[PDB]
Amino acid sequence: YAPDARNDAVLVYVNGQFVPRHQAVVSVFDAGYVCGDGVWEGVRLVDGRIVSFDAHIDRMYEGAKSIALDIGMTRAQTKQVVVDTFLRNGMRDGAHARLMVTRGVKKTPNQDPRFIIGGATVVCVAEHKVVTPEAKRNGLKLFTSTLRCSGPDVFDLRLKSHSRLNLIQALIQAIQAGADEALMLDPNGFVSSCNSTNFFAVRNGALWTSSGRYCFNGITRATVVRLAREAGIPVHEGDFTLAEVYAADEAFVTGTLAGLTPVSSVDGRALVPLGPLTQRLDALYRAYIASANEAHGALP
Amino acid sequence: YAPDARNDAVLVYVNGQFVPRHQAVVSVFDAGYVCGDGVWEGVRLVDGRIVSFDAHIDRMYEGAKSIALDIGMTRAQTKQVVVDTFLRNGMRDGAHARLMVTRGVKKTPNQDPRFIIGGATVVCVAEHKVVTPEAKRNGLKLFTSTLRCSGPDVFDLRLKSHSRLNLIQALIQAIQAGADEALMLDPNGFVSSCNSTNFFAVRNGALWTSSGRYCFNGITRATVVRLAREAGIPVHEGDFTLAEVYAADEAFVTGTLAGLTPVSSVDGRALVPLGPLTQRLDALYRAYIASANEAHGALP
Amino acid sequence: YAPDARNDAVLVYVNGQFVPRHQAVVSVFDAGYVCGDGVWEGVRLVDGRIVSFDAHIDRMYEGAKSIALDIGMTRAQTKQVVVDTFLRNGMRDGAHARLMVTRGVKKTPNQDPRFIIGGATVVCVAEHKVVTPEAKRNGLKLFTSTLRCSGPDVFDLRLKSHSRLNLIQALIQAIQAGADEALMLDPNGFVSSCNSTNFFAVRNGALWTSSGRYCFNGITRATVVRLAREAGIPVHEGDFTLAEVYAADEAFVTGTLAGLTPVSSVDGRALVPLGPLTQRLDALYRAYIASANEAHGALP
Amino acid sequence: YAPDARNDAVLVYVNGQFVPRHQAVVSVFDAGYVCGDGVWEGVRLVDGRIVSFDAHIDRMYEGAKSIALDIGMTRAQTKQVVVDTFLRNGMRDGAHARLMVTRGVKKTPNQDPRFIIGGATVVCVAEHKVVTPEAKRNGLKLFTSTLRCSGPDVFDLRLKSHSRLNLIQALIQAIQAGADEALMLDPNGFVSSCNSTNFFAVRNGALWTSSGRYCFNGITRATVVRLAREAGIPVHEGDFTLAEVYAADEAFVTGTLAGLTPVSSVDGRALVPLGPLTQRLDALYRAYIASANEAHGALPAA
Amino acid sequence: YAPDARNDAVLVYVNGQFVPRHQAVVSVFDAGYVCGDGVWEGVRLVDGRIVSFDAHIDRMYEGAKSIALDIGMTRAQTKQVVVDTFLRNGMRDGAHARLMVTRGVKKTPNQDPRFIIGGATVVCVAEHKVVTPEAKRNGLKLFTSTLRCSGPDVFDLRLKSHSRLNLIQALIQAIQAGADEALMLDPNGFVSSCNSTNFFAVRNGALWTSSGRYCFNGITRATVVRLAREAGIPVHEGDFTLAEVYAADEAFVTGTLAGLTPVSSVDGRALVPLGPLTQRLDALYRAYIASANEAHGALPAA
Amino acid sequence: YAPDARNDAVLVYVNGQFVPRHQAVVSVFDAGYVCGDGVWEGVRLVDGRIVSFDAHIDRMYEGAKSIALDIGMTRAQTKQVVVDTFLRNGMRDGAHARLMVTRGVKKTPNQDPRFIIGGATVVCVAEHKVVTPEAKRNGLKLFTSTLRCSGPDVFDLRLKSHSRLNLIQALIQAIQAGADEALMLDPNGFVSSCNSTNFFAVRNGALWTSSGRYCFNGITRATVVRLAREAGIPVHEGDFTLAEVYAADEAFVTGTLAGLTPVSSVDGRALVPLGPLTQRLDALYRAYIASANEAHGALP
Repeated sequence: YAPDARNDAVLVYVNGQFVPRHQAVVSVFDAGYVCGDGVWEGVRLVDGRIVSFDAHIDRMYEGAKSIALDIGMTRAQTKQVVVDTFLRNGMRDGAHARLMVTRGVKKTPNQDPRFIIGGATVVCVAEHKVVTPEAKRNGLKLFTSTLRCSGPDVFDLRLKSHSRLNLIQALIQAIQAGADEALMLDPNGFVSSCNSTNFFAVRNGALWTSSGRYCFNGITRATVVRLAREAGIPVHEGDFTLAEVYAADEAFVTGTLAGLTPVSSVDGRALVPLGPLTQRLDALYRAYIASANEAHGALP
Repeated sequence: YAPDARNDAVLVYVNGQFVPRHQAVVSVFDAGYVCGDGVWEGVRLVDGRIVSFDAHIDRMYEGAKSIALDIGMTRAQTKQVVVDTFLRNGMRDGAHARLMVTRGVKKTPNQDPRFIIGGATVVCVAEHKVVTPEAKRNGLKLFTSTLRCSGPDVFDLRLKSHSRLNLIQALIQAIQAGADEALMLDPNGFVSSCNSTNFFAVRNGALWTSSGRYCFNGITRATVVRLAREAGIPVHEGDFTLAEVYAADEAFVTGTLAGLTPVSSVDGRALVPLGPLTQRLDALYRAYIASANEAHGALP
Repeated sequence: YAPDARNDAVLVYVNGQFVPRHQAVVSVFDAGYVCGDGVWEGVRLVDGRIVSFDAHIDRMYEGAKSIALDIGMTRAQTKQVVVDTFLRNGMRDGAHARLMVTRGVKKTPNQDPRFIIGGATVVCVAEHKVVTPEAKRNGLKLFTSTLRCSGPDVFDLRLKSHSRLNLIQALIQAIQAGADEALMLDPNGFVSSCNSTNFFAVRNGALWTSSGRYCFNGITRATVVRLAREAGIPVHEGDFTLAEVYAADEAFVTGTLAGLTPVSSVDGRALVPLGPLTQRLDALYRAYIASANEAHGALP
Repeated sequence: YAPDARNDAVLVYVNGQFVPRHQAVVSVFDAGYVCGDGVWEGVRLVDGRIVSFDAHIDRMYEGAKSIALDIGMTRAQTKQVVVDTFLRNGMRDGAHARLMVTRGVKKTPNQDPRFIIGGATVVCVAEHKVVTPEAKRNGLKLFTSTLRCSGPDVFDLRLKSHSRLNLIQALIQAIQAGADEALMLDPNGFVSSCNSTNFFAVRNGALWTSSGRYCFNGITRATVVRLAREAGIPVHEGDFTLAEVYAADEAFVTGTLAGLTPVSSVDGRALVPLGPLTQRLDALYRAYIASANEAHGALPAA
Repeated sequence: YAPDARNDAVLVYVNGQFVPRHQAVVSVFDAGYVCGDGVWEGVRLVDGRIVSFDAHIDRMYEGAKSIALDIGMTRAQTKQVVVDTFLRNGMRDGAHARLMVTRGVKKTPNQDPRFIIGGATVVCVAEHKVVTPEAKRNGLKLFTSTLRCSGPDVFDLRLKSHSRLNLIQALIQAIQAGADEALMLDPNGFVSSCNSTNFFAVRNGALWTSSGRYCFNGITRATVVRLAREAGIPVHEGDFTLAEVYAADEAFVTGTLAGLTPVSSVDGRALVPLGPLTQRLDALYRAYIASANEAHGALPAA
Repeated sequence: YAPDARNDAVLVYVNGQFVPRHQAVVSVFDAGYVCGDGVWEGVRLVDGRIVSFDAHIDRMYEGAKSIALDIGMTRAQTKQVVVDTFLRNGMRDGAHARLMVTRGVKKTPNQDPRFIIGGATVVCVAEHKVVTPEAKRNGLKLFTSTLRCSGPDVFDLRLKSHSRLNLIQALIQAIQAGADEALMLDPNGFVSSCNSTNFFAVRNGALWTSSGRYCFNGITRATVVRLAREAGIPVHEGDFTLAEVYAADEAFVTGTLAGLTPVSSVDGRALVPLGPLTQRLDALYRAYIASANEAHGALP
């Protein structure tokens, strides 16, 4: 994400006030800081539209619901927080907002979610975040961590939460292998996802990606699958192995921030970055997020 | 933990400064708040000695090491932070300190642990925390959550971390069952631990507790096992079932904060709280933490 | 399922004879009583027709086959036992028959299935069983037990057997949570079924239910899936989580006895009982069981 | 268990009454028949003593407790049921009693354990059951079933219950392999137990048996381990494999009914039945069950 | 595979040379012999065509790629090895070639795949292998081994490798049960495959086979599924149980060597061999392998 | 293991004959080459004694027994093959023999073990193999592969077999991470062993190593455990984690070929090679293998 001096003077939304980023703060009694106890969303602003905005806010509401966290706001109010954060920083384009809603402040740090004073802590950081396509062109080195995605009875990886050491530990190992991102296997040993992005492989003209049973169900992921199906591109959504990845023609990772990022290697096995099907899906994706489809909520 | 107006005016240690608790804050760019990315310790102050102090600080150093987090301080400096926090609030007794060390502030929120400006964020909250023995006498209702302790390849539960939604989710379900705390099973179905405390059962004069393979290895836990062995009390450290708990004579939970807290029921099956062996071990425990054993680091 | 004094004088089929309910008995040497060793079926009589009758009898024959149990009767003879049980109690409507076929009497209690004198014990209990729709309207509290559905290499839950402590133990825990029925997870942590009924959730106008890989594949379940597809309702058969359940709009359970029973809560998270799609499917189901249909067996 | 015509006329205890075996019956509404919903115990009478009697009754009370089943009786009363069953059939020796306590009768068959009329159904079948030591000498063929012991969160195998299709299905497969009993693996693939007995192997003059974390913790099992430790026979309670079994010098199975029964093969691999250590442990066991030990309950000389 | 004296004098391809079968040899330093470290393929010659030839060669190249093994040859060259082996033995029909490519010779036996002198060892054994349809008619006894298919993070069973003790051990147990082949379960307990062939069951006029997530994805398997779908025979690729197998009307196993082989029993439960749907699929398969389809590679009329 | 031109002219034992290394061959019909179907042993010759010789031969006999492979030889005859291989190459010291017994030649390649003509193929390769202690001093980089040790119902890793792609695949990944050897986890996630050697860690003056339930139970491993207990060093055989490894003071790997080899890093976390306890145990081991001891077999 290619740097920008405007990032240094962005205003941050904190419980209704707009604060210089150097002074944007939360209490050391906040459930987020203490316990990792909240949910969050990343949404990208493209030519005056927030990409998949309503989808992201639905997901936030579902994730909060799953950990019995009261956002303290209607869907409309939650969206206006994001809209006002972009507006306050004069952003219409090339911008990314992180919306963080943590459970709130506690009289004393504990795990019990009932003992909360006020309501949810709401933070929105909006920044200038444009991927310089030298990063697109070279792509990512992936290493398959020894650390596994969890089953939902242990920790549901569909939740976009403030408790992220599970993923960070996978990343640390991949970095120590000389890589940029971690590929993770599911509890059965099949390819699941990456530590911060979803994972796709390309094999004989077809797009392969996990079931999503044991990883984050990214909106970029679901859009890319949808565009592929709509374009008549065969999709295999289900169980595949490292052997199938190693013999793949192409691969890429997805997320709101980078979009489609090519993979140049997995476990040291080279893949041509920006193969022909990655390019085709990339074209479809960028067309979709830059279009007047109102899945992309219009900025006031 | 029976309330105290002195709690409202405690000074909090934050990166070297002492701050009123109403104004003790960390950046919304801090790895703790964003990612749940740090380690912590609770230590109890008893008659001018910090209980098991050196043990807790060793554990912190090991946990930080496991997630490649630089505390940025020697063991001596880390202890002086705690000592000075107690000292600054005029505490010699009936006090508990939470020491929180999060990875630090980032230019932009991400998972990558390398992109850190300055070093570790260090917070120490010291409070007046005395359990009113009406809480001892009645004990806790436990419910066995459907949510499981993880294996170490998924998320090592020996780590005392800022990523706690795994445990909090277990708690939420136990509360909805009408209970106070959650009992958790290991991935094989055997009794592991509670969501915020360790778990013991008593059967025919013997103390039963998990292997600790799949839960937090509490210092209170290890002290209680040690005192029991030293007193000739038979200990079974290993795999046991809910059936064995349900047929138990007594049970209790351990942690720095409450010490030994009796259990009055598990899954609705009554147990006499403060049975005769809980009382005996409780006597030994309190004697140990109030003694001039220098495992209890002496306050300057 | 709301009382009727005719229940006290029903005749029970026992190995070819019809016996007063207070005198209907099996030997203490019977494999059913000793070992839980048999299969059973519940079939409902509606307006002169046995609902899905041949489906139930095929299932019985497959289940018996799986545990190498010789029913001792043709499909025709098995059906006539049920038909004659209804007939003997003058039942045309609002009645339920339990058909129990246990392995038989043994010289001595053991598990060896070959040491059997005579054939299968065959019992049929028919009762007057109408759900008073105040039970429909208020619905069930569900609690997700810590006890799991098994895989087929442990014990295949497709079998409708006399060995039911696996399910009853899940129920006992849910009752102690203040609930009416137990929701059960599969060995991978995904929602599977209830202890005595199959489980559906409703989310965004679609119906969600397990794969059935790890639970009882109820005929009511399969009928409701078919009716939903018939009526243009999207159906998602597969792996879903407690998070997805907790965010659902409606939920209900299925079985021959109650039909569709709404769910009022799961793990303490409230759901409005008799939501709009539960109503719709309930209407379709009742129409189906009261129609002439070739799936239904005619009473003479 | 080598046959005896007296078995045909034994009286059976059924809720306080003593009934001819041809007429010993339970209601078709009983949770035992319907749901497999009860616990049971087998106890052996040897020379006027019920072997390990209080241990069996403790186990019953714990197992009942685990499925929230009220036996309806004190430990004393439960024992008298067994004692009276032996007494009523004039049995002083060479006899086995199966005590079955099911949850009771229900107004309608369901799973809900609350809706019970009366109390527990209590049945006690006592029979003349003496193993003719030609059965000892030849021993059992074992086959390792594909069907697995469960973990405790699925179904705890320490419970001696009326729900036995889990074990029966393992047996069915072993019989179809030409064997007499099923060996079962635990969820991790280590040797656990047999479908109706516990399992021991002998290797390098030491005794090997499972941890018991994933199988029935037999009283015969616990006695054999204790006698071995008392006698300086090395005993290893823990995880071992089929490879270790296949290389073993001897093996045997334990249970109240047969005592120690030698194994003649596992998965087709021959083992000499009644090897030297099986014999030695067998001698110790029989001496123990024929002793005046206060683990054994006195039968009245009545 | 019903015998033929010509098998005794076949020439074997060994790194470019054609050698009498009595003298076809590899070094004791070869990774294949030492470590089980190679991939292989079986291909069948039918009326001048190598059945599914390019599919087998694709699979080999993927499997080699998965264990970072350099075959040392283009796809073209690899095919010519097979073609020349058939040609050298004057085989136009009724013949099977096993192509074995092991990692090569090492200066010293170790696991490290880098320290290799020369390239891959390439062996091709072609034999006369025609199944006498008395073997078709009677079919196979299956026993479900206690030994399990692995997940891909333990050992991926899609790889056709020189490390086969995992499958052989399942076979050993099934033979000791009186059977001919082993049925294996997946890590979750569902039916996966057989130790040397894929597994199908027939139930209510539909064909059932595993997902293939936990077993060898046979080309015969994939062909049979495709022919069934093409013909409007319902096919269910997914998880099913032993209970479903035991209640099945028919079953069969697939592989390049035998084609479709009926099953006469599973765990002692009899199945009529060559049931009506097995026959129909068998007819379709034989027609397919005897067709001019561009899936099949031409053998020179040389 | 540092080169010697005598290796080029060693004679190899092949079914009773002694053959030049360049001409030592097995049939392409041999179960070893085709199927990986055999067992092997490495034994080291030190100052006229074969280290732990009878232990290795007992192990071979047990492994063969487990896969129903008839060695075709008494223990005495098996040993004489090794002894004669050493003798024929004039080796008294600094030599290693690999004894390979594969199932034999088959009429046709298949997996069925009964279709064997003649008996076991027996091969013995003896070489001059001295570790130049610059290899000792620098030690090994370890990477924890994503590929797991199996349980015994999948494939028992106590067996020293000719089917080694399970271990080699773990190695390939570790090499691609920039490491020398692979650390492997057990099916529960705990540290098990290395791909070709056993694994120890040192923490606070104690030695830690796996239970051996899920890996090769090396003779060097058992010797080092025994020497440690002999020398008053606490030994912890059981389940431990990557976190515990990462915080360790030292680590090393064991095997007949190298003896004790220090570890310089695990997953990129540095460990000082030849720490004080590794040195101590290394001294004890070398003393042991150079002593007269009854465990050692005398060369004639």
